[PDB]
Amino acid sequence: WNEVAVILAATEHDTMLEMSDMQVWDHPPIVSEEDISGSLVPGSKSDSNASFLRAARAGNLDKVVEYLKGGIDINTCNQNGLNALHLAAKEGHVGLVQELLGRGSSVDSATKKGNTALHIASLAGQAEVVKVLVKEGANINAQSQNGFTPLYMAAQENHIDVVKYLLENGANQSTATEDGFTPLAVALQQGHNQAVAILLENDVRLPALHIAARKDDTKSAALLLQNDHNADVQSKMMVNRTTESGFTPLHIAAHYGNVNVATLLLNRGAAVDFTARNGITPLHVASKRGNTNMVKLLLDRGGQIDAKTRDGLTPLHCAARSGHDQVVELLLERGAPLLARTKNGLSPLHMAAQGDHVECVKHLLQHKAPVDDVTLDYLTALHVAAHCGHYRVTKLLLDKRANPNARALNGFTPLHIACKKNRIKVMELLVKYGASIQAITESGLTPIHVAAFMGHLNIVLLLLQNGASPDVTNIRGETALHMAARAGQVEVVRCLLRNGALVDARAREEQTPLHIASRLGKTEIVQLLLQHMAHPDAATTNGYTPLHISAREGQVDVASVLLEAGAAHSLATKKGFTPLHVAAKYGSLDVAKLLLQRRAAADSAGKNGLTPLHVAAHYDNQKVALLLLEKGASPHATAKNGYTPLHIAAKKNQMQIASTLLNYGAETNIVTKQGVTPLHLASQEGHTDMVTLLL
Repeated sequence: WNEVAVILAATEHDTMLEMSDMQVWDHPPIVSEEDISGSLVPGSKSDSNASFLRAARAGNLDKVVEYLKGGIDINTCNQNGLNALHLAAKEGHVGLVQELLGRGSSVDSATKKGNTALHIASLAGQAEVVKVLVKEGANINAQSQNGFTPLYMAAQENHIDVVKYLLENGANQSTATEDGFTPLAVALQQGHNQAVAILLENDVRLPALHIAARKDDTKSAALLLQNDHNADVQSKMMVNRTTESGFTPLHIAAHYGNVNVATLLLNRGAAVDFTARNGITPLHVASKRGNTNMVKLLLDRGGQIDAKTRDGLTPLHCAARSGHDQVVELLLERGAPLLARTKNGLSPLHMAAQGDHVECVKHLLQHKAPVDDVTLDYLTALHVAAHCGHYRVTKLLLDKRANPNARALNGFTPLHIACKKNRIKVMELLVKYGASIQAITESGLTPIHVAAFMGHLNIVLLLLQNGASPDVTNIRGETALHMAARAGQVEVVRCLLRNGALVDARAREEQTPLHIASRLGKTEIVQLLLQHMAHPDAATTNGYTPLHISAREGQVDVASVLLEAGAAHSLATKKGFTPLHVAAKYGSLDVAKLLLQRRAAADSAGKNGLTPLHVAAHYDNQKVALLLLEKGASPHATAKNGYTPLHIAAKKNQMQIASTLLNYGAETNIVTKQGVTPLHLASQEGHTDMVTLLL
């Protein structure tokens, strides 16, 4: 059958995803001001509209009004949609803006990017242009493209007076962008304490607190937490309110190692062990990221040193997996459970070995961890270091007296595993430290079995050069050559044959590798085995030679290489069947033709007296029966039953095959030993069209 189920990554996947969900997702956007070209190209108003816009940017109200009287539409814009009022408002020309307003320019005209004149002036920091526009009736809460407001633009660039003015005129602090950010958010993102203090001075607060947790802004964090009261329910407090990802401010500060803002939050009542997602605590985040002092503060403030995620990761697990040997040492000195286990039984040592972190293994074994502590499937840390090909941790583990022959759950030894994953470095190292070259699993696979079946040619080479006999058998009786042929690894088969492998080794059913190569159609491997003195007439227990198998499975090319190599063309099995009988049994038509072209007897007979025509008559094989009749098979031959193939076709209701038989001169008035004719069988079985077709 299949040997793939007989021969750990899906085990690693779950805790790997639970350590992947310890990430924090996001910065507020920054506005970029518009670009101005001034080119003439923009129907005879081209050079005039263009020179007019140039005059508006340069700030010359003389040539601008003189141009306006020359009959140029005031709502004239360039490629991007910029008005004379936009160009004037960006540059602080207060007079040009006043005259442009009186001359008839619209206040709330927006470019292609949706910025009104008030937008442009706010981002640029023209306090007086803003005063003119606000007093003239401009929409102070105008949302540009993506929803930015002038208050947002001023707060982003720390234009303080613009912010004080827009707040005095009543600008909405709450109006957020398309993704949810307010002026306070970007003011915190840029590090403008002045702005932040001003916007917080009059009347939103929570996402600002999360940004302050990322930014280590203790000033703004202390400012945001003055209206929140130390209630008896920590969940209601603003210091413990979460993002959309379930993370609290303390979780975030733990992610960025921000010790100061974390101390502030904890002093304002931030709860130290609030879980997010599948049980992730701030200790888990700080530990995964290696933030040593964050871990120190969290433990000092009553953090659970042994808290488990859903699958069982403790903070020491996370720190060990990530190679944060300082957090590992701190956690260990504070008394972390050295042998806490995940749901599949992994110790922190298994994680540290899984990430090739030598220093974490050194500190873990220093604190008396058992070097051969096993998982639930009995995988030592050396097993994991071998599965990952990590050379350094394998060297250290072996140097600290880890057993290189440790048997795993299925009998697998670190050498077996390093051989299944093609780790030449780790395999050679394990052998140096005493791994048994020819140790077997519970299913009897040596390392050369595993490497040969998996096609790792260099490993097969190294094992063969180290003294691995390729003729060790598994519980199915198969040597490395059998499985190397079952999987189709041609180069490995050549390497085994060239290095003394038995060509015709017998397994269960006394079958050689040639039988398996014929069953699976491995044509090139049939060639390779035959070339190395494989007897092509080798028979199994039921009597099949490789020719019989090609006749059963329909492999025509294999039958070709076999017959050209001298395979006996009409050999008997236990039931006395020749390859032609088998071809007539399984409908292999081409193999039957190729068989007959090679001097195969058209009507060979077994112990029972049957001919391939009888067989084809039984199994309702029309084309092969026809090919036999054409090649010279008699339809009047009998068996031990006195049966012609016409009796057989008559009993089992073979309409077409009996048609071919009668058309080829099949005797109808033929009797058996017990006085039976095909009319008696045809009538007894209950076939109408049959008995009709006889007469």
